[PDB]
Amino acid sequence: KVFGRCELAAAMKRHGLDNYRGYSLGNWVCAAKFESNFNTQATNRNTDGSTDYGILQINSRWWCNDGRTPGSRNLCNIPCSALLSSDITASVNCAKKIVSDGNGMNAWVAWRNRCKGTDVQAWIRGCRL
Ligand SMILES: [Cl-]
Ligand code: NA
Repeated sequence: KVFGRCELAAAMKRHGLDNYRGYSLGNWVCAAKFESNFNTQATNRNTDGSTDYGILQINSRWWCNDGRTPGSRNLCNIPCSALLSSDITASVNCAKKIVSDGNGMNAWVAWRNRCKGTDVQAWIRGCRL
């Protein structure tokens, strides 16, 4: 599913991401925009053989099991395919664990390079939340 900007903002808010670990909603929407272009079905292979999945591009090296990333962890205890669902619940629950991991949202390269320090509130402007 390809979310609309405000549709995703509302879904994320409902799932408790607004201000989760101190990150306002705009940060999460911005991260999703640049990581997957709001597409829940996005996948991208990494050079180490792991693959990023879903709207937040969660990595199989540590957070989910895809059966093809030797010596990887499954810290979120879910098959990576669960992260591609039109229902973002799994992605959000796993993202909460990732952002609590110690490096905050810096875990998302696109957030660090394209959202961090920018006017992230603009990502939720105009939305009825
Ligand atoms: Cl932090
Ligand atoms: Na894994």
